[PDB]
Amino acid sequence: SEIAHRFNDLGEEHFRGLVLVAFSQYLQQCPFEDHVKLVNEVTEFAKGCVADQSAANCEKSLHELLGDKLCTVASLREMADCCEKKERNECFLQHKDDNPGFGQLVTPEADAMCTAFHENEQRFLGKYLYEIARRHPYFYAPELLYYAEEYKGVFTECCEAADKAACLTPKVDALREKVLASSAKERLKCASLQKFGERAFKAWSVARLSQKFPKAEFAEISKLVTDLAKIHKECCHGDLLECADDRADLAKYICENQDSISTKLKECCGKPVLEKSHCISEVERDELPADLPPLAVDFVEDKEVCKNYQEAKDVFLGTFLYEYSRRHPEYSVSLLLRLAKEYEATLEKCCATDDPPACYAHVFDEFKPLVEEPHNLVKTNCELFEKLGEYGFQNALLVRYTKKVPQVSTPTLVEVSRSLGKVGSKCCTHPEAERLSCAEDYLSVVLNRLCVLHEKTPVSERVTKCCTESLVNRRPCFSALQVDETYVPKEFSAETFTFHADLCTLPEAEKQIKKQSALVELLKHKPKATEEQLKTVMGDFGSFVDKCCAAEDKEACFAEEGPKLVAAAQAA
Repeated sequence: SEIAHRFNDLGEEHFRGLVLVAFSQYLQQCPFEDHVKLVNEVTEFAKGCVADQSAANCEKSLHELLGDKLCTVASLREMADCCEKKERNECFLQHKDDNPGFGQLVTPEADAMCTAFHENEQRFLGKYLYEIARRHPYFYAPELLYYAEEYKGVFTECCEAADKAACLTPKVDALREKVLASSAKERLKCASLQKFGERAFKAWSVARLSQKFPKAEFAEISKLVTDLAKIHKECCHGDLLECADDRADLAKYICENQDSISTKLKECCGKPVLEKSHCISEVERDELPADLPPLAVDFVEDKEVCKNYQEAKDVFLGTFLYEYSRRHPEYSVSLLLRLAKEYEATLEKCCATDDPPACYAHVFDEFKPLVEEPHNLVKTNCELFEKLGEYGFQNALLVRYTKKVPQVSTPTLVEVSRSLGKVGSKCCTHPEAERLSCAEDYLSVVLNRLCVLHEKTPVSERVTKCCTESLVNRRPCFSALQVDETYVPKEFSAETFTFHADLCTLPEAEKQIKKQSALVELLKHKPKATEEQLKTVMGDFGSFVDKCCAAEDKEACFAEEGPKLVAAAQAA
């Protein structure tokens, strides 16, 4: 039996959690109580499979069981369309929503939250899991469990502290930020596996793993990246139980082979399964051995370049990226992979041209301008970030990227531009030796979110091209783009600017979000004449909103001065 095996390996509680996040990812709009009952029934049946491995349905697969369980009340609807199939799993996964119309989480006060957490922390943590996974349907299944344990620790500490609210707000913000980072990074792995292939994913994971553990053998990281590609294959295909079990088994194998990998794993393996898997998942980069010679001896000056590459090209290039990455933790993964593709094409064209050795002796000349452009842009953009701050950074980036692609929906423009602005708060704070890595990897993640949001409703052709071609050339692609002229400017309409009075009661974050959305409409309506007039109008917005909010009128000054500043703004 399958369910009996998973239940033996994963335990009852973790089982309940993984089933709950499964149903919360497949059914995002469904209320919580239904998920409670369904998880209860699933565990109820799994215990029976553990008692008798030959029971009626215990020989069935997981997808058949879960689909059968979902189509009892899920036929109430476009989720009854997949229930007319048996293909059904791929239908369900296709009907996942990357951007669901779910609010950005409502939070009660401190004492009510502590009352709910004390009252029953099972339903409390389960509610947290449901609310997190229902907005992020492509979250790493075990990592969500560990983050749930961190949530448990947060409430356990703050409900016994001096002031529960002051203790609880910044911690909730912290775990929120880390959780959104984990979900943002995981969305790129499922985008590489489902759309770019285990070849591309294996290249990426080989680059990062070689950067993290330079002391390991190439065969070790080859088998390891194979296994990792397997477990992420299962997590991206909705196979959450076998993904969690396989992750636990991988952590076990790594802890049984400490000498063969690194020296930074001594204190990670002395933790519970999820603390172990998180600890390993972000352990600091290891030191480099001493028995390493020059790369040019084996990969440029060597005489076996064409014959060895012709014997096994994927293993050859994998060894190339392995040797290049383990000596450069200061490069981004995308940079290393771009260099690997340039080397691949070089070996593809030189071994057939006039003289192989002579012309592939000039690879470094090709490698010079590829490393320059990233560091140039992290220099320039960290300069701008330090000059303007995070808010002005997001604003200037909104100018740049609205002029880049004016066909994009405004919530996606602002949503991607603010996360773009967070790269200065995240990476420019680090020393310059860890700037390009953090920076470019983060940028490829953000642009990945942009491409998976543009995939739902394509609108611009250039976005389509820069999202379809190469996964690694994604960040450079967007940098090569500039102002678009196929777009015809939008006319100021009776909807683009007349907002409402409740804006005075909303917090500063959403107020700045509205400021930037109106700024996006401003940029779209007239992209050319956009000198200091953008700032001149953007300041008048704040002047009007503040002077009218600070009047305590019963929604009069807003409707009055609303129809004025649309024409006063069109005149500028």
